[PDB]
Amino acid sequence: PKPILYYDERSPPVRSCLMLIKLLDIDVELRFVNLFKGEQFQKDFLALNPQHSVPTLVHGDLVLTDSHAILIHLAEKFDEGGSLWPQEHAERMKVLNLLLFECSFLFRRDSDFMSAIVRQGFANVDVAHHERKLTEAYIIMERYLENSDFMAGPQLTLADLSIVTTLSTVNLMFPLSQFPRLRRWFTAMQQLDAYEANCSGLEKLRQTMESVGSFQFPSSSAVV
Amino acid sequence: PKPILYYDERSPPVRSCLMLIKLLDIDVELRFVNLFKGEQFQKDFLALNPQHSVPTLVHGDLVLTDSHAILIHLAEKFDEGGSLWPQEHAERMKVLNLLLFECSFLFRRDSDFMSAIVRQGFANVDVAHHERKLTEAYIIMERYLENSDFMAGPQLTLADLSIVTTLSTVNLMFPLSQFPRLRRWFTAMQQLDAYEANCSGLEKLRQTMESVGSFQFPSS
Ligand SMILES: CC1(C)CC(=O)C(SC[C@H](NC(=O)CC[C@H](N)C(=O)O)C(=O)NCC(=O)O)C(=O)C1
Ligand SMILES: CC1(C)CC(=O)C(SC[C@H](NC(=O)CC[C@H](N)C(=O)O)C(=O)NCC(=O)O)C(=O)C1
Repeated sequence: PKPILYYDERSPPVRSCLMLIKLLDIDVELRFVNLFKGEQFQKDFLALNPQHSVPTLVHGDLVLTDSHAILIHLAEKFDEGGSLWPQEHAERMKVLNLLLFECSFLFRRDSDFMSAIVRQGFANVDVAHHERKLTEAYIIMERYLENSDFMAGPQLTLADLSIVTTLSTVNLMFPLSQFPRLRRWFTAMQQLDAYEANCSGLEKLRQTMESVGSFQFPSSSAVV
Repeated sequence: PKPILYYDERSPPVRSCLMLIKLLDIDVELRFVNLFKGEQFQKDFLALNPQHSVPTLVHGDLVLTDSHAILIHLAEKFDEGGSLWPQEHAERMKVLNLLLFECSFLFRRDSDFMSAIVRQGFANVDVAHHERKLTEAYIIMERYLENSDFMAGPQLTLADLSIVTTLSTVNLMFPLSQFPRLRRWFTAMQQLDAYEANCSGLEKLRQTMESVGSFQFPSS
């Protein structure tokens, strides 16, 4: 039975799942949930996922409500024995650790910045505060990449897919000029065919945020 | 060599690891990092974990910087064939999904509330706003418990360990009186021998928060 993905492509964690789906050529039914219209509070969706969040995957009787679980599940099912979710324990733990960095640190900070803009309007956000928090994330990722060309090791893993969608979102606002390894990695990611799955949603998010927040991102910032 | 855990027992994600260490009889070397003194920014610790967070586990050459990775790693190395981290794919994914709920939703919201107290003082926190956000988490967990005695199924898993430490922390402020499944589950968790590993740190957090936030929890 084909997996069903409830999605809003503006969302970075949704885009990571879209990227994996494209990378592994997985047949998935897409069901759109417009977050800015509050459709995630529809009684049926709420009953499916009380966290009212996307992505949400329905695959048979399995209901997953977090991009990182979805990434791992899809890797184990459509890339069984593969290197995206490595077979060797230490390597798999490294990937898991970076998936969790994306959730706990990078996404948390980007979400709190972007959500502030949605709630308060850009002109009323302490942008310098968020610049510091997100620059700190850039410095961390630069440190990770000083040892390897991918986030969790020498090969592409789920961690790269998870991190690149949020990094691309942070970089709508904050430039990467001071971060040579991060620039190299991001450019490499942009060369993947799977990266196309990031584009529509990133641009939609850009346009949506500028509308709701009443501002423009500096065009010079985004690496393209 | 044996695992080294950098820890501050006030931290909910530290306490889940302490619970697992007790549950599985794991021999670990503990190293205290006092977050309220900013010791997580000490040069050597920062070099080890640029996220300046606890728990951090060093196990040989493996450095883990997230409690959920630590729980999974320790279960895989020290509890092969156990039920805490089920080997059947669907069951494992359910546990993983709940671990990620704890990280992404429950802990995020509790951390935001508690940090607001630290930074603003309790008297200056929008408590109603946080009560709404955290009560929402209670509601969600009440739902998760509808078909089973534990968070991820009929048996105790890593998910319960991760969730109970944060839930016990939210419960410093907000009672479980309206949530019968959740209150039943929390009472059951408190009966586990391993839950003793949560006690010291929870109380230390209560005391630290009340001092730093210039207030007293209702539960105090
Ligand atoms: C403005 C912005 C960027 C704020 C956001 O946080 C997002 S992402 C959409 C959000 N999804 C999650 O929070 C899932 C995070 C999990 N850790 C994961 O799946 O990895 C969401 O569904 N929000 C809806 C809601 O909370 O009501 C965004 O898209 C907009
Ligand atoms: C005031 C309070 C409750 C705020 C907190 O957030 C904590 S928990 C300590 C914190 N640890 C993490 O943020 C790890 C979260 C990961 N997702 C995980 O391991 O599961 C921490 O180290 N903070 C220090 C810092 O950020 O500088 C707490 O203890 C105090």
